[PDB]
Amino acid sequence: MIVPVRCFSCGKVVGDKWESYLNLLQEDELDEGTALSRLGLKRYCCRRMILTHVDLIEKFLRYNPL
Amino acid sequence: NQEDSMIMNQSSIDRGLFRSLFFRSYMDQEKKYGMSITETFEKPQRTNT
Amino acid sequence: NTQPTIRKDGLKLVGSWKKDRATGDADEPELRVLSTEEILNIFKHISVKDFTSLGF
Amino acid sequence: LKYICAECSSKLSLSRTDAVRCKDCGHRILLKARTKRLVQFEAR
Ligand SMILES: [Zn+2]
Ligand SMILES: [Zn+2]
Repeated sequence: MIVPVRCFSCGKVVGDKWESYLNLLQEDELDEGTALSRLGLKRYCCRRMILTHVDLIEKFLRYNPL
Repeated sequence: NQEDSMIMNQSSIDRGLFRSLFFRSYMDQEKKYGMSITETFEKPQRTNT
Repeated sequence: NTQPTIRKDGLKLVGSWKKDRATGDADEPELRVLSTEEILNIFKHISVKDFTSLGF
Repeated sequence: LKYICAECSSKLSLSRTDAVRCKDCGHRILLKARTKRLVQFEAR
């Protein structure tokens, strides 16, 4: 259930930043706050989704398909 | 919004807010009476049933 | 596949593929003349040990 | 191009009164081979 696009509030292109956020939070062990700030999401309107999105697709893909 | 009603953004709905899947299923199988006088699963013709 | 019964008439060989694979009984066999070429072809495919079993 | 069952997805292509069980495995599932046709969905 991938990261959505076009913040419901604003509509800015969101989701292209998903990989950057994931790695940045991982190899740089920064907080989300500075992470999103340097990501460039000044408004909190966008901030909510990246803050509270769960990529279920991983748990989905575990199944052997077909 | 009067009396517990509310308003929501059309544009937000467009962008995906509160979108939902919806699944229904159906049940069916053959029948036995013998001496197998049973039914079938095929497109019946107009002059058949 | 189902081997049809073979009947003899004059100098020809005919087969009756009853085939009954419909849900209904569908009593409807096919009377097809066995074209000699297909018989020759199927004979060409017989195993050698069959000849010994079949006395050839 | 007619029938596929679980985890051994080979073209079963069965027709009628033809041993519903999978040839390959003992599965009894036989998904129904999504159509070759084409469909229209709206972007909205
Ligand atoms: Zn936003
Ligand atoms: Zn199978």
